[PDB]
Amino acid sequence: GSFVEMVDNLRGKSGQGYYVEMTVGSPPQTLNILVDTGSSNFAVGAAPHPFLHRYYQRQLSSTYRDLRKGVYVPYTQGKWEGELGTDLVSIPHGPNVTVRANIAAITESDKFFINGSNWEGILGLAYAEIARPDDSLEPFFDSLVKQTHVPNLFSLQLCGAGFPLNQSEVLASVGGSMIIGGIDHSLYTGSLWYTPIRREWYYEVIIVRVEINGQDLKMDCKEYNYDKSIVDSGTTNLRLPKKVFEAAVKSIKAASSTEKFPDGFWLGEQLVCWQAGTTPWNIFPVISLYLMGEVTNQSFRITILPQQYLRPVEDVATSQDDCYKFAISQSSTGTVMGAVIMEGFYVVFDRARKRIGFAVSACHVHDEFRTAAVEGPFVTLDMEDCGYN
Ligand SMILES: CC(=O)N[C@@H](Cc1cc(F)cc(F)c1)[C@H](O)[C@H]1CO[C@@H](OCC(C)(C)C)[C@H](C)N1
Repeated sequence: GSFVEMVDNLRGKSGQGYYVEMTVGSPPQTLNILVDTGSSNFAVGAAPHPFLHRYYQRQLSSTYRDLRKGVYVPYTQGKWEGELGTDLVSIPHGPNVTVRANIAAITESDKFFINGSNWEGILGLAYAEIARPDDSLEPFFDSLVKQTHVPNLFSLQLCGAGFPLNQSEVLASVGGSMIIGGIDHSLYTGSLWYTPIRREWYYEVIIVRVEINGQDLKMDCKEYNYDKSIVDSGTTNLRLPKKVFEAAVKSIKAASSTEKFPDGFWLGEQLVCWQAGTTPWNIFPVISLYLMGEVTNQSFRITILPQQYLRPVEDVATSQDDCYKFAISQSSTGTVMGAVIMEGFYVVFDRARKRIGFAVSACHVHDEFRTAAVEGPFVTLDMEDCGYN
């Protein structure tokens, strides 16, 4: 472990998002910022909102620069409108550097800020191609690398607790690590396996095979990447294209058929509860996602447990029961490897070598019988044909 200053610098959870502490302006204004690999805009609340306890005050920053331009970002459900500008930015539990970066000062928003989340802004870590208004708005990570000696790489260890946490427990507990400029070897076990970044827009990857308890889903691999497959810390669930979702749910139901669950559970709408400590993890199957490797005709696999895809939630009666929602859902915008997936792994965003590394997380939730896995190599032909165009 050679990045001690950055270890344990995250807080939060899969459902409301993981955040890092940052400061903006002169003198520094402290804000909690959502770490999002599924967007490319750095934005902060800059006007009072019922869910914000603090916000960026441009008139109190002597280093604030007005870009005199409007900006709008529509997300999956939420959205915001704001005003573009620049300021000095630092990450207290990050590299010991200050950079001048673009900041969208949020003036209006709908279903963006989450009550009790503890975050007041969003750090879009993806590439300029998906930045709004357009690709001329340099994302924060690009500015950081260009202005400093920080290597063009970041890595994320998201730590799911495996049980519910209220707002107060979230504040008090460590939610993970964001290592800026390096790979901290204390955050994972086993080997790091790398998948290519197909195109620099979202963090786009190629899934070449899917298994449920070792049983091949047997779909044309193009289906798994229709119309794209992305790694997104800003999305909670594992989201699958409609056809893949229907086939995966049918297979997960058949594997867990010793117990019957209502349709609302499988639709990700209603919770299922079990008496304290009796969740039957063993009846639920493991899920393997095979990803294209860096060597020609070579693949590797990442394997998750129900401890990853069953999201802990507090009971409607707040009882001693262990309650969960099914964290797999349909998508009409391709595969999304969200926070519940990422929680099983140490993920290295190697922008310099246009590749994503995965290793078993030192903080993944498991039992005495099974663990999450990263294994290879596998001989896999015609992998570039799995890519949708
Ligand atoms: C749940 C969701 O919308 N997730 C958000 C973050 C976010 C987290 C949050 F807690 C509250 C939010 F309102 C927003 C991700 O950025 C998504 C947005 O859509 C896609 O990106 C589209 C754009 C590039 C932004 C135009 C891609 C799947 N990444």
